[PDB]
Amino acid sequence: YDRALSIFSPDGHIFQVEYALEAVKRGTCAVGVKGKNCVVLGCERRSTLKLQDTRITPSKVSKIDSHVVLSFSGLNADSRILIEKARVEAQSHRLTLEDPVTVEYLTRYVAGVQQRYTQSGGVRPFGVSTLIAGFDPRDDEPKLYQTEPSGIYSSWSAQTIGRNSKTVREFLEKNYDRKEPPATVEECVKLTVRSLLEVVQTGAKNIEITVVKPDSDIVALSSEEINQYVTQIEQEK
Amino acid sequence: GTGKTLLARACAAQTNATFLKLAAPQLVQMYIGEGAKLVRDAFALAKEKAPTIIFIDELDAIGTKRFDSEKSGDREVQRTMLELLNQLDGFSSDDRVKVLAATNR
Amino acid sequence: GSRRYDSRTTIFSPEGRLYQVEYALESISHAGTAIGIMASDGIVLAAERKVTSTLLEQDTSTEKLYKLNDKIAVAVAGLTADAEILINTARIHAQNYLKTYNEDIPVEILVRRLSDIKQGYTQHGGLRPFGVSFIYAGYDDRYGYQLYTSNPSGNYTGWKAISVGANTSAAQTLLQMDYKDDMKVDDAIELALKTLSKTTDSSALTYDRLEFATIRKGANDGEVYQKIFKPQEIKDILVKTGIT
Amino acid sequence: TDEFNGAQLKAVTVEAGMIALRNGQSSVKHEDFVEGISEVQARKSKSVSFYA
Amino acid sequence: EIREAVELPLVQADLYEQIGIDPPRGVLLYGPPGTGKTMLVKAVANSTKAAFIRVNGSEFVHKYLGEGPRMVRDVFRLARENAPSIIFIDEVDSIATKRFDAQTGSDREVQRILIELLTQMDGFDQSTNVKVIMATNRADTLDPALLR
Amino acid sequence: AAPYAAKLKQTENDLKDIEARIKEKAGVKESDTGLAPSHLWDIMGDRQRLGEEHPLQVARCTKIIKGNGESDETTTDNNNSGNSNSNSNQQSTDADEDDEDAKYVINLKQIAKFVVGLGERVSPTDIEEGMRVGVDRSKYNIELPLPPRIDPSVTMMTVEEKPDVTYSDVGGCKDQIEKLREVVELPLLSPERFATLGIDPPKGILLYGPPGTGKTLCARAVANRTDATFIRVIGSELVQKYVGEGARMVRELFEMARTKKACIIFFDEIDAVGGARFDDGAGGDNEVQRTMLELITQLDGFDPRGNIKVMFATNRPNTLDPALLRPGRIDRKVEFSLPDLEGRANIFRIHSKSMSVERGIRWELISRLCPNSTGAELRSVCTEAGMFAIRARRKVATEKDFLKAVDKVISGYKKFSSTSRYMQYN
Amino acid sequence: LTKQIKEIKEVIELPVKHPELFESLGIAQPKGVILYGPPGTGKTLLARAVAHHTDCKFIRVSGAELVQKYIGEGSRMVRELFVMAREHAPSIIFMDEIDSIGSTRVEGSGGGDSEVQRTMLELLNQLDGFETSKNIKIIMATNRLDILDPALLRPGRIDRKIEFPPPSVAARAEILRIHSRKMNLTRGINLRKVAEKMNGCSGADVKGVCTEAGMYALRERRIHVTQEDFELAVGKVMNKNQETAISVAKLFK
Amino acid sequence: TRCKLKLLRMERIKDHLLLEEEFVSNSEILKPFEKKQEEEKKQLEEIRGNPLSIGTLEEIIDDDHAIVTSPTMPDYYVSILSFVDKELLEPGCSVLLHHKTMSIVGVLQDDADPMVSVMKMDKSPTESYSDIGGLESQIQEIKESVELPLTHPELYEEMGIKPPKGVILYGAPGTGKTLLAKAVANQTSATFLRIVGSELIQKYLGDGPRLCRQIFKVAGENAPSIVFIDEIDAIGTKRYDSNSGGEREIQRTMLELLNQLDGFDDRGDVKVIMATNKIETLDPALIRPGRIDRKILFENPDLSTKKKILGIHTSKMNLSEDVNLETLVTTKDDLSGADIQAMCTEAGLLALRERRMQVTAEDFKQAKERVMKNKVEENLEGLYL
Ligand SMILES: Nc1ncnc2c1ncn2[C@@H]1O[C@H](COP(=O)(O)OP(=O)(O)OP(=O)(O)O)[C@@H](O)[C@H]1O
Ligand SMILES: Nc1ncnc2c1ncn2[C@@H]1O[C@H](COP(=O)(O)OP(=O)(O)OP(=O)(O)O)[C@@H](O)[C@H]1O
Ligand SMILES: Nc1ncnc2c1ncn2[C@@H]1O[C@H](COP(=O)(O)OP(=O)(O)OP(=O)(O)O)[C@@H](O)[C@H]1O
Ligand SMILES: Nc1ncnc2c1ncn2[C@@H]1O[C@H](COP(=O)(O)OP(=O)(O)OP(=O)(O)O)[C@@H](O)[C@H]1O
Ligand SMILES: Nc1ncnc2c1ncn2[C@@H]1O[C@H](COP(=O)(O)OP(=O)(O)O)[C@@H](O)[C@H]1O
Ligand SMILES: [Mg+2]
Ligand SMILES: [Mg+2]
Ligand SMILES: [Mg+2]
Ligand SMILES: [Mg+2]
Ligand SMILES: [Mg+2]
Repeated sequence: YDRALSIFSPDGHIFQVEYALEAVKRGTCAVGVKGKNCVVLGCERRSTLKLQDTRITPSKVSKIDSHVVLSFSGLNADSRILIEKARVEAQSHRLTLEDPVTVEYLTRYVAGVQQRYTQSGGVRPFGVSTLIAGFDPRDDEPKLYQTEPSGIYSSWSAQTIGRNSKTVREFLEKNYDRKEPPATVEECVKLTVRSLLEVVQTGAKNIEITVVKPDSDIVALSSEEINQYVTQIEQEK
Repeated sequence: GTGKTLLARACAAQTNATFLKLAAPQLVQMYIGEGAKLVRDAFALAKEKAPTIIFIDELDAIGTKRFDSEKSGDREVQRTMLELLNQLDGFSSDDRVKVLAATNR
Repeated sequence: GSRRYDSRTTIFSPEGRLYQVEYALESISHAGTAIGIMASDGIVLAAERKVTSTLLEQDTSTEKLYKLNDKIAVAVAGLTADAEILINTARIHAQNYLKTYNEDIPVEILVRRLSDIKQGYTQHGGLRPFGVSFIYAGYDDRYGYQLYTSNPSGNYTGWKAISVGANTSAAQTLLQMDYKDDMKVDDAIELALKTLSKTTDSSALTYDRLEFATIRKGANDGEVYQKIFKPQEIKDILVKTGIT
Repeated sequence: TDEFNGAQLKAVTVEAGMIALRNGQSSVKHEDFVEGISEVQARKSKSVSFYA
Repeated sequence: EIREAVELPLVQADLYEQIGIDPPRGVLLYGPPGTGKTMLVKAVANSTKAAFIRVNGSEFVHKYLGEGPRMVRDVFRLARENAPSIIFIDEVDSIATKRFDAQTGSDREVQRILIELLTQMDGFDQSTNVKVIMATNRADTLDPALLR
Repeated sequence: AAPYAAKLKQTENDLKDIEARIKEKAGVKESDTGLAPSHLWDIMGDRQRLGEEHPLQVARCTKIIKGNGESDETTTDNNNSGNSNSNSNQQSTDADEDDEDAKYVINLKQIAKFVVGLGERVSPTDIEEGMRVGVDRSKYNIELPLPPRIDPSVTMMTVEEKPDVTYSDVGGCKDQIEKLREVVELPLLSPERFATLGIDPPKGILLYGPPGTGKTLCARAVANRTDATFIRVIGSELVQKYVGEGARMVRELFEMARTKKACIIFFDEIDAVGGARFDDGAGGDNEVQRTMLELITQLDGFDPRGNIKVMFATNRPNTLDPALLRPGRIDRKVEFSLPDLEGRANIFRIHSKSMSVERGIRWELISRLCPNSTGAELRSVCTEAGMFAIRARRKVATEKDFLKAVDKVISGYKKFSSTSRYMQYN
Repeated sequence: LTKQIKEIKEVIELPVKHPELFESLGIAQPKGVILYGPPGTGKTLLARAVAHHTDCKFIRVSGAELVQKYIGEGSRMVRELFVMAREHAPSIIFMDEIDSIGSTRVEGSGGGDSEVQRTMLELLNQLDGFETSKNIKIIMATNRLDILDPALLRPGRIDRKIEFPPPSVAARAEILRIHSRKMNLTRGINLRKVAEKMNGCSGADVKGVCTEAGMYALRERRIHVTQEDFELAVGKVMNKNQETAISVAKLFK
Repeated sequence: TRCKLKLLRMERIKDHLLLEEEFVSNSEILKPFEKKQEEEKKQLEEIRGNPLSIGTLEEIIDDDHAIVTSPTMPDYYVSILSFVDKELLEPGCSVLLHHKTMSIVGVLQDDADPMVSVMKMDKSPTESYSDIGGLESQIQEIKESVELPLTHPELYEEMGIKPPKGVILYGAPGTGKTLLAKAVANQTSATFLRIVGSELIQKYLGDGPRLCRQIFKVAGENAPSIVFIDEIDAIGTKRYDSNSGGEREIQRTMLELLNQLDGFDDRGDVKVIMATNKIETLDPALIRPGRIDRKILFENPDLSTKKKILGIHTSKMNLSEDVNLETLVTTKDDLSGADIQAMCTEAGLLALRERRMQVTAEDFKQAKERVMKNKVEENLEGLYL
């Protein structure tokens, strides 16, 4: 094939990018807040449909390395195409220059993939938007980036993407303070959980939280831990 | 824009005979075959006032003959056109009636 | 001009969305019903043929049950021609992972590979999708029996029980009211016949319109045995459950 | 005039004079007549400096 | 089939009443052109030796307005008098048209005819006459109000 | 029930009197005017009725026949043996007249033709052929020539009563406005400048551009300014049911324009009746093009057309057939495009001058924030800037109300932008 | 096909007869009723028959504009029909998707008689308001439910979808006896055996076996319908029905 | 009693005195003549005679003469007499003609058509605001658009804005697009002309521009007016194949519809409500800013908003204390507001077959099952997990 499927618009755009942005909104919702020493990406997980497994059904947040986690919102099918490249580039980094990836670098590469599919003949661009997070190796500053279909990436102190991202981000302007992150890791879990129960609702059976602490600690919380934070917050409120 | 209409207007002034100006959508008429009455009378008139020149402007309002499909057709256009041909035939005058026809299709 | 006759199968709509993947799923709702239930001692796979005739050989047909490898068989619902290709790909890939690692391929690996293949066609090439829906029954040591559905979008989701094809809404609702966590293959055999009985468009459900296979760990020496039941045992087990 | 019809060429005559009319001139000038070719033509958004 | 439709009701009315079956009333002849539709009716016109009228669908259109309906009443009245009678409308295509613009006078006059024939066909019921036989080489052009 | 019962009887009694006043008024005797000129008008109609100025049947001339010198009397004619120079001493006992100067061939509307004579309020010079004429219903004779054509009735109710929408409101002081004037306002207002030169001025404008650039705005603006006949026909209205009726609409339009001194016919939106001619075997494009081709021939004549300036306004100059767009029927194409930053600024100020605005409003900042916008979007911006004041309980606008406005109108309705699809033709 | 008689009775006959139960429940007034199945099931027959028992006008709409000269068009038939219905109320508008008369009208729209259905249905919601309650129910007759469009199959639009199968052997014997209540028989004719012989597929065909048998009573000059007349009937009508199905030929030329 | 009494006292003296005043004034009018008033009545009859022949005014000639077309076919150059005015005659108007010598003697006629009544409604909807189960803010964006400038034009001139024209009510099926339109149609009490978009394609060709232009003519007279255009989607999606003008014809109907919606007319106040199911199918010019100012969207109800839909609909019903209203919302997810209204009805219907007025929890669960099977959901979401 060789025909353009991305073409210039008489306005100033490409219609496939605006369209792709519309695609991220019709997806499920992932939230990002970083603490003083943690990233937390939590995601809304479906359960309209029932008899769905929990062990074998893939999660919304897929560990690339031992220190770089990626979450995605938009088409759940497409997602796996951006991640397959992203994992192999991380092993190539280890090979050719040594040291594992820096979060800034992986975000720039992932951006370059979506960038390319906005301008190469015979592709549409990805309808999928990432929160790519993690730690730099031998450092402990939390890093939280979000890249989007344009092929543009932005760093964010806290961010949210997917359905009702404007509604959630409004919440986060009013409770997360740029100057003083949540004082500990635990305060940071209560913030991501506090945000989700606005839009997601319908029990703690939908809320997923992955927490990363520096020095290669990836833990994904159990349904019991989630219930516990939702309950506290419901009651206090 | 190449002055086919110009050359006819000229021709009118030069021959000093009866010049019957005609516009092809004027001829089509919504009363059944009164469009045809218009063909025969205009040409009947041209026998009298002989020698003559009929100048027709357009010819895509006597359109074309290609319709045969069950759903509609327009056989109002065809009839007034087939009447035009019977006046050009041998039983009518044609040796004292010239027809000047001008079209851009 | 060539560009003049291009469909553009693979742009988005204004909704953010892929007309041709949506339509593909539309046509699989026409196709034959297939249901899979993962018991805790097997997986029962059962699918009802979309066509039937009495001159039609239906005794050695296996146009809905296809074995990918020794431990993973799938049920098919959609464009059978498109499926025959990817079944034969799958069979190449499953055998390949065994050749190079000398290890039984996990259910997860084969299912994800097939998904990404569908995924390549909605992503690029200017080609129509492969409209296939697979239900994968598979065994691995690691996670036991694993159950899975894949769509033409090239996305995979786990199940414990699921139904694709015609009458999806109807079948799905029925499974849920009955399904318990403590079920063995016997309860599963009964439910699979039974949901199919409620979605059926024949005046009574019969064996010649049923294809039926199981995978049991209750086969000897703690081994998984794939059994595609013959139509004469299906007719037998149909007398047991008292459907006919 | 290149692929003008004799109606287009009549158009350049009138157009020329209108441009004189604005200037307030009592004759049509040679400068104005050419200016009228360019006005009869649709392209009159002219340079944008992507022809330099 | 056509002898039992047309000829038989007249010669033996008594049998239909006995068995208790509805006798065939109006006859419609459909089939492509060039099958001998009209010729089969020619045969019964000699054979019955009853009255047999003659009439075309263009006997019932006229230059003056509403003088179509006045003919419709005339052919029935004549048939009733010299009953049992067969009326044949050769081509009934232009009366039984299935569409009307219903703003032109040409069409309004056929509207009036079509209701007038249909009404008095019910008037022609329970008579010694066998009702109107009519033919059309077309059959997708007819209003289904006749065909019920 | 005494307190309410007694008084209820009285209320009914009061209803009786209100009715009697009514029955007296309409019979002795309802007004139509003031009262007095409806009495006299009854005595005025008695005067008209005694006269036979009515009933006069309306008929029409088909052919002027000459009644003297044509051998109308055939007393010496037998084939061609007649003089054709006398019907006054041909074979007459008199020298003087015995027939009239002019006979004429009338056709009645019921259909019956009569050969009529010559009236006494008329001369042969006032009688034209095709002209509608009153004949006397006592004895058919032409009395009075009566304005021809009974056809205006859907070309007579589309002549405008002047709507007032300012020439100012049309955005900016653009070249695009001034181009209208070269064609319309100026040769009519002062033909003196063009006269010295001896230049016969242009006549055709094509306003073309995408939805909402103010083509229509401009239309209304020259309706009130020009002060000559403005006949605006919507061009979808040219389609009719019966084929050759549709051409008749626009054909009668030109008869009408031509009769009146100084016209501007404003053909609005000829995407309908403008389709390029093609052969398709289904039916042909015959009904659409019948009307279009009538038009074309009367935009150049086979004779000179009168003073008729014609304005075409379209959204797509690409559905239009090639014949219309060449000069000499559309002399000048006048191009309308989305404005720039200064352009967008003027239109905002032209909307905002009737609004309550603080002095803190810097329109430069919010025009910049609106890009690739129609003057019609910038209107929706102004309306929605006040709607947010109405919602907030504020009465005087803020910069803040215009920011809210710009985000909702521009971001939200960019999905629904006409600009994108329609630009492809423009 | 008795079960079906009882289902249409609930939705159509009962609310016109007494609005008082529907008030008590507070249930949102009935609307459209879709009848669907192959031909000759008597979906049309049941509509007329409900209309008789309820005692309501039966307004047949052909999807022809011909018979009307007082609308003369489909572009106001909607609302002009509702003026006439309100006068002659209660009414049951009957409208049938024929799907072989209006052949090309169906294509790309789900029915040009479902253009009729939807337009009249939109009226109906306000009719429950004009001055209390509905007096117009609408019954829609369709051959298929798959040639129906999705916007009339949605809930809160309709309120009932009655399905009709073709006859069973038991059902058949009943349908056959109705046509037999109007003509001659002779002792020794078992209606049961004629149900077996008949394979049928319409209740229409059943009525054709009775008329056709009466016509052989004429042929042989019998005085009553004999059993042998049924043997000649069944064969002839079947050969005629199956020929046109399998040759896919119509009555249209 | 005395509340009635003060009105009795004002109303009697003022009105009865006026009645007396008319009686004297007919007589006084008589005097300069000898009988003016009672003779104007005898003259009117005399002038007009009997019969009066109806004609149709063909064209009006400015000289107090007119060309009237009797439908019997002779045309006439008549005079215009008393009891008429020449701006009360417009081309098309019916005239009353003197039989002996034709003259326009009047037109007191109603001149009403059944063609206009099709456009109009006769109405008292069941639909009122707060039968809307939630989405309160959306009500107070629609009410700010349609209903509010009739109540107060004062706000909009005080601000100096032009009052917003046109609304497009779009979203998914079952989000109550028709339910809002009728709830506001009840409150406003402005002449609410209704027209369904499908009637705008006919069986003729060219009748399109003619029908569309007739809507807005009625709408214009009866100002202020609402013109509600229900599912203007149907004309773009479904071609019925009854129109001989084809795809071409439908496109032309669109174009007259653009001018009649705004254009050059400077007609009355006409709010337009346009229900549609997809706004990506309607012609972009048709929907473009400054002729459709405000565009409201509805999307599917929430867990709490479904509770509101249920209270308003279960309220009419007779109920048991076994009914747990709340468990009918938790079981039902991602279902419309249309489904909840059909669910109450379906429960009551099962309860009408059992021959009791009660509605039990079991008739509700039974009803809940059956309505959920019938909806066959989206393939829009089959991409996603
Ligand atoms: N060769 C020429 N010499 C002089 N003037 C010309 C010449 N050709 C065209 N013109 C001028 O251009 C004007 C417009 O062209 P005209 O309408 O006569 O053209 P045509 O090709 O017969 O068109 P159509 O088929 O579109 O009716 C003429 O009226 C004439 O004044
Ligand atoms: N079976 C037949 N035997 C002999 N001649 C026949 C037969 N069938 C038809 N023909 C011949 O064909 C002729 C034409 O047939 P006829 O006019 O009866 O046709 P039709 O099908 O009713 O068509 P139309 O509508 O064109 O009149 C007959 O006059 C006759 O000569
Ligand atoms: N240039 C402008 N300056 C100010 N207001 C503008 C401008 N252009 C348009 N408008 C506003 O937008 C309204 C709608 O645009 P208008 O109908 O005049 O335009 P058009 O380009 O002929 O559109 P269409 O053919 O799509 O109907 C005008 O009535 C006016 O209120
Ligand atoms: N949000 C809502 N709150 C309350 N009732 C609602 C709501 N949504 C739907 N309904 C109920 O469902 C009924 C049917 O919906 P309605 O006909 O108003 O829908 P619509 O969105 O215009 O759909 P379509 O375009 O498919 O006709 C209403 O009469 C009302 O009783
Ligand atoms: N169920 C039945 N029992 C008896 N007669 C029947 C039955 N169904 C149909 N008929 C007969 O067949 C005729 C034609 O059927 P009709 O009601 O018009 O059919 P449909 O809409 O099913 O095509 C009926 O008028 C009736 O005489
Ligand atoms: Mg014939
Ligand atoms: Mg416009
Ligand atoms: Mg020409
Ligand atoms: Mg049907
Ligand atoms: Mg609706």
